[PDB]
Amino acid sequence: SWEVGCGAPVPLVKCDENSPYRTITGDCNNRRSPALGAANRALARWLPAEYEDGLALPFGWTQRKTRNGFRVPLAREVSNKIVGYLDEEGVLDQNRSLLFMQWGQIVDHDLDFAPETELGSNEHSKTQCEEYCIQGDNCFPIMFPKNDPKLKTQGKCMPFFRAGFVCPTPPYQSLAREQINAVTSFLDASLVYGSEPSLASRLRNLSSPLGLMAVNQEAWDHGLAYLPFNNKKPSPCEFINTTARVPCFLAGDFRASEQILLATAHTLLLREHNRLARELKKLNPHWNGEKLYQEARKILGAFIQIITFRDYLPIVLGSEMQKWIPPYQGYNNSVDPRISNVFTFAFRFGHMEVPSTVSRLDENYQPWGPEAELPLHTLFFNTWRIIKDGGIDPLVRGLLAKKSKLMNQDKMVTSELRNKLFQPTHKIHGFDLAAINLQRCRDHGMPGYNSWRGFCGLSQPKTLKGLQTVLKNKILAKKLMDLYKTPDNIDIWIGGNAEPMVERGRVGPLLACLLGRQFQQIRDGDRFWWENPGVFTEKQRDSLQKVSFSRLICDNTHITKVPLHAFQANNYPHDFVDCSTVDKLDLSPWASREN
Ligand code: HEM
Ligand SMILES: *[C@@H]1O[C@H](CO)[C@@H](O[C@@H]2O[C@H](CO)[C@@H](O)[C@H](O)[C@H]2NC(C)=O)[C@H](O)[C@H]1NC(C)=O
Ligand SMILES: *[C@@H]1O[C@H](CO)[C@@H](O)[C@H](O)[C@H]1NC(C)=O
Ligand SMILES: *[C@@H]1O[C@H](CO)[C@@H](O)[C@H](O)[C@H]1NC(C)=O
Ligand SMILES: [Ca+2]
Ligand SMILES: [Zn+2]
Repeated sequence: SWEVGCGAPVPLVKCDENSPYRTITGDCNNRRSPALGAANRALARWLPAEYEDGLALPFGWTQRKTRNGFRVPLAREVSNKIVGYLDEEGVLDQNRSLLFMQWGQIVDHDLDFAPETELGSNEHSKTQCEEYCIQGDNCFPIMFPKNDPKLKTQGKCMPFFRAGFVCPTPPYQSLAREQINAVTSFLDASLVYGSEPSLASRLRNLSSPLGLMAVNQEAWDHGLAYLPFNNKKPSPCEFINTTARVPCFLAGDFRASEQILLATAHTLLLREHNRLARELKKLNPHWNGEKLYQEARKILGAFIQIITFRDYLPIVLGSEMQKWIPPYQGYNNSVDPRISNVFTFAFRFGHMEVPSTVSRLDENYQPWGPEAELPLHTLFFNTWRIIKDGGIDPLVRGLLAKKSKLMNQDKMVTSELRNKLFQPTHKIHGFDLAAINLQRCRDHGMPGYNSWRGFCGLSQPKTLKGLQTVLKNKILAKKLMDLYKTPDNIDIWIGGNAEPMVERGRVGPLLACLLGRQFQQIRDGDRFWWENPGVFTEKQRDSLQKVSFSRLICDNTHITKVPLHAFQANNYPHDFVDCSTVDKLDLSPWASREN
């Protein structure tokens, strides 16, 4: 045999079998294989990697090297010809609120992060990749096709750096390149608490013995907490407005400030931790700071699991929910809890749910000021519009009262993401998330569309007419065949997202299978699953059943009118109720009596 386990990075396996709490790293969840689902290990491979050279070079790397006898098309050409649209009229989801998109991003950030390799530390190819567009080592530029308007305004390419991989990064390894998942595979609120001990400690308030998370000491939201600032430079949140000079937030996850509504959701979760810790200190004044932090952390982890599996997944997977995620039957320590490489592209279905604008609404759910509605691209790495423009409440009202974009075969990804994406150290609102996703599919050695159809027990179309039948769309099938020449070569991100959505769902059959399998494993493979007997008491579980995003908003903002079903498209005032009528989380079952 060859390398049975290349785990030289993070070899520290020091497990307490008795602990009623998760580790921060995710180590020690599975007793027989304690690294399973831990952060900073390889993404799982459900199918073998597919590289040009068998090992590490992406398809599209070598101009002369075909995939199955055809050249792979430029990611940006696919983006332009298939993914782009002009007309935002009629593109909204009539039955999903903007919170539906935003929770997807939150769950995805809890589960997976494959950060770009660190070879740009005092290196030219940081700006040289950008400046000269020369492919090599970790520089894998997204080249513009001849007719691209960006060729006219932005030079020859968009910079792109290859993802980090296991058995460290600049030299070779044991057969095929395996990308890293930097966060815990468990649905465990690692995006609030961190997946590394250093960060996890930095986020905590170790001054008081109250188990609190650190809060901003420079700004308040009408007396409610902000995340602390990340005081490190250069800051993209300062870069986008050097007058306001408001830094990015420091959260459990590196990406928290990528856009204003993600920063908003991270703010609600932090507030909820501190709220729970204060309630628990009342019930149990004898609990020290560590106990308070762990108990509140464990409740917030359960909150995220319940909203996700009870409220979110059913309205993503539709008819496919029951097929892939049956009712819970307890912890199965034979299940692989690791996030798969392909899942990290499957869950980018959210890219097609992001609409072109964000609104701030007032207490009557009416436009907040004269520029209430803003273009999404102005809100990438934007914290100043929170600190200096009315705090999170107006944005939270927009998350409730405004709609997700609907996935449309003729209108896939808004130009706000497809032409105006901002990336840190890049200085322009000029990147293309769709092109980045296609390039990253290839970076990660993804098997093509038909390999995944076969994995999912679905038909593998070989001809234009077969692709038309699967996509229920003759013009989309023709564009994909003109670019890819065979459905075997269609990148998984675009192939999965091209399929028409399942009934009562928001993804097609291929994505429902890949997502459904992953979420089944996330639940069944987790020793700390909230509903696993022993994790919580039966009385605690009865209290936890009553959690809602609506109550989270009521408890952690000055919003007093909320819908009961926050993921549905809700209109004010008909679909909104007073917070008074909304079930609370009853923490009385956490009262701990020794005497
Ligand atoms: C305005 C909203 C959003 C922005 C600005 C955004 C931006 C990005 C960026 C820049 C990446 C990295 C691309 C790469 O380097 O390969 C990414 C990755 C990703 N996005 Fe989004 N995204 C948004 C919404 C969402 C939503 C709604 C979902 C899910 C429902 C989602 C799921 C993901 C996933 C799973 C990844 C891969 C994470 C990893 O393993 O590294 N995104 N996003
Ligand atoms: C950068 O941030 C500043 C600081 O908020 C923005 O200025 C505000 O700008 C408008 C003028 O268009 C005023 O009506 C507001 O009342 C200002 N507030 C303050 C405190 O100055 C500015 O618009 C931002 N610029 C960019 C390009 O984002
Ligand atoms: C820590 O909590 C104490 C106790 O309330 C508070 O006064 C202090 O501001 C907190 N510090 C941070 C950084 O949150
Ligand atoms: C536990 O997981 C294994 C591997 O997926 C599977 O064979 C078995 O059916 C599972 N156990 C139960 C009780 O479902
Ligand atoms: Ca996690
Ligand atoms: Zn207020």
